[PDB]
Amino acid sequence: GSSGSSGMDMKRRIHLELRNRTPAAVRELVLDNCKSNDGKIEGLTAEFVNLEFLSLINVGLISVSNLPKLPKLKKLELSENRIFGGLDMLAEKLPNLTHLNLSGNKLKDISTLEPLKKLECLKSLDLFNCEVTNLNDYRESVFKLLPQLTYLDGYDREDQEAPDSDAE
Repeated sequence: GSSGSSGMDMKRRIHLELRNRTPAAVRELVLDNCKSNDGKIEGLTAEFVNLEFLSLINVGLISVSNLPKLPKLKKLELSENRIFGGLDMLAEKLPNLTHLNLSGNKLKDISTLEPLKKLECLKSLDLFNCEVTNLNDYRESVFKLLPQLTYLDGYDREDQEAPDSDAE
């Protein structure tokens, strides 16, 4: 056996976290830098019924469609990926999602964030280095779209930075 790397597959990186417990025993799961099946998820399963945190950063993903239902997942990190929209699949899979980090994505329009209106629980969002952040008054154009949202790019609805002791 050997440690995970930027050449390891997502199903194989999921196996490296499952070496010690069942997927139903996992609260916090990290799958960063692993390889996807051409921008679709390969190994993730609905047995993660107790998962509250998921990280899939710099895996280079393009589509959220292969996500399982995760009824406890409050926090998802999908940064440094190739995703360009389709976030209505997050609204059905993750019905009480509070934190959604989408930095470095191919998000180009406020209309890519439109299906996040469904998630009445969504409290924090990140869009650092996204094309949608080049728009005129973009930060207000996200908050007017998603009136339930409290944080955008680590700052709040009042344009003040998040606390170090909380914001989790």
